[PDB]
Amino acid sequence: KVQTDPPSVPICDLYPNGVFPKGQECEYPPTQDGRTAAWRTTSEEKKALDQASEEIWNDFREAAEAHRQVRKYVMSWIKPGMTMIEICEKLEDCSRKLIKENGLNAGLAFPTGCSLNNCAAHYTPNAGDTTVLQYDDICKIDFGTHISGRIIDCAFTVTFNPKYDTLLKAVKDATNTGIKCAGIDVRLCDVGEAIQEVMESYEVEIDGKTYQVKPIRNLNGHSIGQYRIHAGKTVPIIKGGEATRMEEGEVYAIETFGSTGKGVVHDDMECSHYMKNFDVGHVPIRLPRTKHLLNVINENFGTLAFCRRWLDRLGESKYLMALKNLCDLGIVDPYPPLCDIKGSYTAQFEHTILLRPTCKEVVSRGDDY
Ligand SMILES: O=C(O)c1c(NS(=O)(=O)c2ccccc2)ccc2c1CCCC2
Ligand SMILES: [Mn+2]
Ligand SMILES: [Mn+2]
Repeated sequence: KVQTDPPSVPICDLYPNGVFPKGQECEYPPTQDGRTAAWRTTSEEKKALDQASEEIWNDFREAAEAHRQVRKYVMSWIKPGMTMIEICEKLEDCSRKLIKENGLNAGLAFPTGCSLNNCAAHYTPNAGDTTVLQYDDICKIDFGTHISGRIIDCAFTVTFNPKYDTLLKAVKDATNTGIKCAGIDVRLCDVGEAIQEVMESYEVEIDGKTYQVKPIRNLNGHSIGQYRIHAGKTVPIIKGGEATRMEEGEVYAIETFGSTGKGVVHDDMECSHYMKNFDVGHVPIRLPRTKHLLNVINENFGTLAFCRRWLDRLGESKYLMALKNLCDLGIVDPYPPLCDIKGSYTAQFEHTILLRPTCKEVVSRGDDY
């Protein structure tokens, strides 16, 4: 009934009623004709629709409460001096328990991203990484949870030196502006346009030098499908236009990235993230090690992302060759770290939002951000 100091009680065991707490519920922003949505709030049909998908939203909520209670715990102990591995393992151990891990029914949506400084996304330590968090590092903690495939992609930036304060603020504000500007019938390009107006209205000072915060042009937000971290649509982050419009009932990961470098990321360092291609079908394989690894991936991760450590813990050993095979065969896709130029700094803020018929829900919102 009550959560223990160091979190240990599944979110499921904390709410005996089976109903989980909603996120921040906003009213879809108007348009040119000031077209308010004070009607969707209680329209008769839009209310029935929402009630129809009620169990889905509830799943997203059970996953968001896991995320909120885990990141809250991480913010109390993450300190420079700890290795990137100890950090991720302490974060995932807790996350496995609150979400009440259970095969594909409930678990960790993707690996724990702790991309450092100029690296903005997709870096997680591999066995052997001796990297230690430093007082001057700007670490992006990006991890996800899920219940029955309903994914919560939510992230924040951690720092210990205040010289980054105003940078985090630029990006946190850009992220919120994106969340606030999003909604049914809103064109992606417009969301990107705005996120950039705000983002670039900030300018910071770091170690004597001064920069105008830049959105990482080739990074962005995305729509979220069941067991599919990237459903299909994308949220710009800059003057990009895409060619689409957000629709009713969609789930989006709103995230923005700010940088002091070029505002462009590139594949860098060693690969840790991997994910079975959703579109790819059943391919027959006779090669032993490859066949067995693919079985492990289907059994433990489905089309959800994973990392080398997650293979290690399952007892898998010497599997890089088999992994490269699945990658070459196009069955598995590698997701390397995305880093901007050396010396630059980068920050991120992400939230998962539900575009429900009656109102817009920032399901992953919390006391913190
Ligand atoms: O970060 C993600 O949400 C993500 C993704 N989505 S994305 O292509 O929109 C993207 C967004 C931000 C940074 C990099 C990629 C696509 C594939 C993957 C991820 C995270 C885990 C690894 C696989
Ligand atoms: Mn993320
Ligand atoms: Mn994301």
